[PDB]
Amino acid sequence: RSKRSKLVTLAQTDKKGRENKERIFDEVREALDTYRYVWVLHLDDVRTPVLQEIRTSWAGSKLIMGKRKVLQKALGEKREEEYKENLYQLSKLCSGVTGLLFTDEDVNTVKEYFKSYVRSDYSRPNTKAPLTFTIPEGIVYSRGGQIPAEEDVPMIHSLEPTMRNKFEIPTKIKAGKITIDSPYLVCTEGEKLDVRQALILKQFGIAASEFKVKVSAYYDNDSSTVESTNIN
Amino acid sequence: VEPVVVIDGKGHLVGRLASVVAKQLLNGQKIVVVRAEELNISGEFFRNKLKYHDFLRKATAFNKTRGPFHFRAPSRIFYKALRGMVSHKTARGKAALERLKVFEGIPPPYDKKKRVVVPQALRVLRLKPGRKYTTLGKLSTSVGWKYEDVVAKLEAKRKVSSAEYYAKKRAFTKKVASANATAAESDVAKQLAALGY
Amino acid sequence: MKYIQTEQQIEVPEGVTVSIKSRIVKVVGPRGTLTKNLKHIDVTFTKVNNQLIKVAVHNGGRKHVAALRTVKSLVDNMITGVTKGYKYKMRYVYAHFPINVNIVEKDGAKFIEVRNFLGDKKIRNVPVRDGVTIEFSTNVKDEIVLSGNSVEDVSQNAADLQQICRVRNKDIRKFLDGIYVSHKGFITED
Amino acid sequence: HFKEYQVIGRRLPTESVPEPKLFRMRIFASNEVIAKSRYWYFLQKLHKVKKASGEIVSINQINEAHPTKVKNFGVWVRYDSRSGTHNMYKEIRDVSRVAAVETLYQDMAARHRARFRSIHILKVAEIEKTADVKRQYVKQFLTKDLKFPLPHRVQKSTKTFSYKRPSTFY
Amino acid sequence: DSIVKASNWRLVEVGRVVLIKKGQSAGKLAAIVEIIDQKKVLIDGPKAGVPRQAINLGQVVLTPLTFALPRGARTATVSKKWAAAAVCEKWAASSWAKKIAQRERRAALTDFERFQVMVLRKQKRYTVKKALAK
RNA sequence: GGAAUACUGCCAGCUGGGACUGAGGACUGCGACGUAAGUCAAGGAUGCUGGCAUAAUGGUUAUAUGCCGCCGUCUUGAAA
RNA sequence: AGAACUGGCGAUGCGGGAUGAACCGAACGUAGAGUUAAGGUGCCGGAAUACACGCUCAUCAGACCAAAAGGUGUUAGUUCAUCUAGACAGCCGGACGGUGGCCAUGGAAGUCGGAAUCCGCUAAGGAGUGUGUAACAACUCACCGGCCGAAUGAACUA
RNA sequence: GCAGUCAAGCGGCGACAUUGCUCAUACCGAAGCAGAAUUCGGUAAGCGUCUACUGAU
RNA sequence: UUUGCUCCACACAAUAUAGAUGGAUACGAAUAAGGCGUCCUUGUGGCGUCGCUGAACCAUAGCAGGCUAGCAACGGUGCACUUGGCGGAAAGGCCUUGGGUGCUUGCUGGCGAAUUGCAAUGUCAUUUUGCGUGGGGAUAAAUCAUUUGUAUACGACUUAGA
Repeated sequence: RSKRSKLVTLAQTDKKGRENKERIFDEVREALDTYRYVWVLHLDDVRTPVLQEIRTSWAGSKLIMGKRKVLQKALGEKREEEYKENLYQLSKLCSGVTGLLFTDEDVNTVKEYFKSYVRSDYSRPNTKAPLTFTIPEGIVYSRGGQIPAEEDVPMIHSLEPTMRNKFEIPTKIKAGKITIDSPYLVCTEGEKLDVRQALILKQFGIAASEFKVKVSAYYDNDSSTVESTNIN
Repeated sequence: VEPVVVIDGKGHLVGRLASVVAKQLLNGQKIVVVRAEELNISGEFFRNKLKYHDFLRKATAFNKTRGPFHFRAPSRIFYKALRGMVSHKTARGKAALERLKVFEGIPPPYDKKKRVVVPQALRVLRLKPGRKYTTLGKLSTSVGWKYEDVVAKLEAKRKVSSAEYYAKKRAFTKKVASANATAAESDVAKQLAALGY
Repeated sequence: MKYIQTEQQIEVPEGVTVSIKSRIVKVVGPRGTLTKNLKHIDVTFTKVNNQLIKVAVHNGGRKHVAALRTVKSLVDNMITGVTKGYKYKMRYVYAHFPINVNIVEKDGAKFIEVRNFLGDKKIRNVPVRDGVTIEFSTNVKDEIVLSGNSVEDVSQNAADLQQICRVRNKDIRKFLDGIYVSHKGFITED
Repeated sequence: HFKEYQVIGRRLPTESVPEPKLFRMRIFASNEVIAKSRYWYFLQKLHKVKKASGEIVSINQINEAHPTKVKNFGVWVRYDSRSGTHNMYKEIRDVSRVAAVETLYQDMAARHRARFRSIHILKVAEIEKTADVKRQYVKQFLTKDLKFPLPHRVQKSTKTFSYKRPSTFY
Repeated sequence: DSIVKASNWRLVEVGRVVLIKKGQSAGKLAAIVEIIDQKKVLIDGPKAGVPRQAINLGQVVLTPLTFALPRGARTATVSKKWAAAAVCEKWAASSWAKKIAQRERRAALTDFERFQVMVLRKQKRYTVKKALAK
């Protein structure tokens, strides 16, 4: 007794368990014999609608269904475990998000697509904002004045506690509208975005950051090359 | 072995100390208890304080004067515990109790005389480590004792002038050790070591 | 299971120094010094390499083991206080009656005075503990800042200020006058 | 101090059925007389043969081969209580089986109020290899260079008075 | 700069030498070979003549001396390490061991020997007191 | 490969220290030692002594000490 | 309650049960010596503040049937789930398309309400568990992923 | 009360849910408690509709 | 007051001993830490070492502790004088300068022990009192009575006087 009382809210969904991993484990091995070229992606940050657009942009190319550490075991971390020759060296070169592309498209097609592809994204933590913005020194609005304040809508009172406490800014409620006494500088160029700084920009919807999937290593089922035309 | 044993009640248990002293009293050995205000009782303060009030309730239903009365001094509390362990209302019990003396602090001339302790009644050697305990000083004051400040105030004066006596004694023993040390290894000293002395 | 020995580690930054004996703990550093008494917790200390202090309990039970971690937290708080320092910000907002907060030095105690709280004629005095220093925030609307080395003194003083401003049997929703801890940041944050 | 006895009974033979199965089991008891009684009791609980038709073929004490090596013992015990008998498994670190089983009875009486008559020792087997022990309180003693003090030692005084104000240091 | 007091607690460990308090081996030294549990330990005293056995820590008092010994060392190994460490020679050269001999020596003193102590003690007193007061 | 040691049980083995009893009253008997004469711890204590010759230990009783503890009849299941 | 059978008392002292019909042992001439029955060994109270193993903080504990169940009290186990393909927890990210699913209607966009609760890709995502708005919006879990680094979680027995 | 469904479990029995008729005072916590007044819950049980005693030696 | 009262030295007696038959030998504080010596970095500092019991320390030899001669130290100690200091909690005691007088078993010598007959606690202290001397000191009050009321059921209590 005297233990944390576990809490859970009843929902239709349920945990997948290890059986899901087993299907994941075999999926990578099957792809090595089906597709021609193998690529590993390092998209440390993702957006699901953007991922679907990348996934749906083509049919032959397939993003492997699996988990990073499971991918390593599926690919084989040793010469005695590799499903194909020279694959074990390739597996140990990727870490983090489960980025990996299996496709039959030519290498020139792969590099051209990723190099040209680019999309906007929110200022994620650990990054530096490419711009600076100061909140108006009076009543604040939904967009913070980035768009004309006349067109902007006043911030809803319900979000005041988040700004006052979570973001730590000295906000207060005045007749249902949040007000500040000074033009608080949310962030500036060169500063590494803390979670609070990123959240403030995220709350305002300022997608002042670019996003593109970075790929490092390339592999083939017969050439077995470990060339890495890394693009950042 | 000692005509008059002086026992320091500090750090002792009332039940264990009283029982040990009670048997000696029945054996004809005179005993004196000092520093009773620093005596300790097992259990946290609330239990000891609560139990004392419960006993006070049953003094007498109709008239307290025509019955028992509650003594607030810490020494009397120890005496009450020891009294129940002696065959009172008898010649042997009454005579034995006359051999016992209890005072708060160390009133003279006991201050100038050695005082012993009972190893089988110390809180350190009996109470489990980390367990709470109650001190008679707080308990006695909570039940109406009005001399805790006086005892504490003048006990410091007792503590003072005693280190000075020990300081003189410590210096004197240092001279004795040097005198004994230099006299060591002599013909008489070497022969003494053979016989164990 | 009655752990034979449970140990905890406390990292000591080079900027501070700690001396340990019978359980009176002293911490010395750039911001000052702190003292704490742990004779009632029966833990054993040990200096490893002057950068890590080990606290261990032998034959500690579940009730005793739980107290072992508290020593690290209290010692860690002292280390952080002497290095970083604790700053408790508060704001004395009001609806209609302006809350006036001032400091008086009756008998040299530097008591904090609160006046005109919800129109009450009574003047509320809040004592200031040793070590904690009061500094009114500049250009910040009705903000008061509490700073000090000891968490207990700084935190307790903030609690007393908020507690003594309780509304006497009134609708909490309709009445907002009071003092609240807006932030619990450090003095030299980085 | 119990002793380990091996008891065999063979449901005294009858014509056309010589040399019966000769059921064999090991019983821990303080003396041979107690061991014999427990053997009969256990039989009636498993084998429906009764003491009237039973016989004790032989009984010999089994002394531990090496009463110097410290051995981890895994013990399976079936014990009765207010509720139906429950299967139980415990691990004990002791020099000999007889010593280890003795501690089990003390633990059962303390932590389960069970007694000798209500406890049936199923099997005692040595944990011949390390890292096979499951209980945490037994793995506790397997750490390398295990050093621990004995704080707060108390010396049993002989006389009723002490002038030294003794210290509990060790 | 940081200081932590000694906390020099005696620890039960392999190779620890201990003195038996109670039983047939009272007053005989022994060396802990392997700890059995919290309360029981295995000891060996081949030089002291006490047979190898398991004894509860309550009946044994730990001495401050120690010597290297592998866990589970047999009687032959313990004796070899025991002799090499010369714990017996180190043990005797201590006040704790010396006091035991002094108490035993005082018990065997004959009445004639006891009388000699008085004469010798008084003679030493004269010299000791003569040295003082100067 | 051979020794012990622990445990159990035996000794019609040995050797001390302490406490109570001294009952029977000339031999008859069963036994031991000795070649024998005889002796003995062998069907119940004998051998010396120190003070009491101020002759007491002790007997009855007042008190004290440690412990124990209203009568005659009659009910019912005892007490009542 | 009542029919009957067998035992203790009924005529009965003694020790223990703190006192106690019917409880435990023990069936009595007056004495000296030794061992015990039940009860006990901190004092009253004659006998070990003995040893060994565990167990409990109770704000009248514990020693003296209304209790099935409650308790983030404590201690040892039983049956299952996960686990170096990274067990628990703590932070961060993803948390999607049909779709503002169909109907009442100023409005229910997942979250005032009524029946389904379908589908594609996914790394996993409920026509959505709550917070939240006049309705949006925004936060969160359940569901996965990233940093951490081994045992953890669920129900029961005593 | 009588009758009936179901079942956490106990091993055929069955908890609760289930269907038919038959303070005035004071201090705290919650209440659409805006104020006043107020109910609810706890705490204090405060507060209200020959010999006992006593003089005297 | 036939010198009553009391302090002191002993002279004999008595009353009894909840019970001597070498010494109640003095720091404080902690008990998951402390004692003693040393050092300088005077601090929660470094070094050496002690506990695990007082089985200790002091004292202890002489006719129940005699009569005498020397040696070496000039210390140890009993007793009376005497300087100074400390102790008010129940101090009623605790220590020091000075010299005086005995012992000194620190060391070496010269004599007595007996017949208490083989032991009889073999009488060696404690609190109280009287009678006696010898030497010191001070050498009065209350009640009843008269009277009175701030009192008083009756008692009792409070006023005043040569």
